[PDB]
Amino acid sequence: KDAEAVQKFFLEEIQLGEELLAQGDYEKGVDHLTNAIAVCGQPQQLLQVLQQTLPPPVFQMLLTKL
Amino acid sequence: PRLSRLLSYAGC
Repeated sequence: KDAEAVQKFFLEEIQLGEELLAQGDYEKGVDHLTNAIAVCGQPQQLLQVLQQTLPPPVFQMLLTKL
Repeated sequence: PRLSRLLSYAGC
């Protein structure tokens, strides 16, 4: 109804990224997670969560696609 | 609003 457009974008991109990684579409999934990270700005807590959640090589694709 | 969106973004 008001602001919070960035918050919607953020969660939608995380969720789509997650879904694509699960279908095995790594580049696309990583693309969308990095859209979420880009709108964060203090993404240190987010990046820790992602590191604990993703297989290491998928996480490394993320750090590179930033 | 949507709490889930607010809470999820709180860390940013």
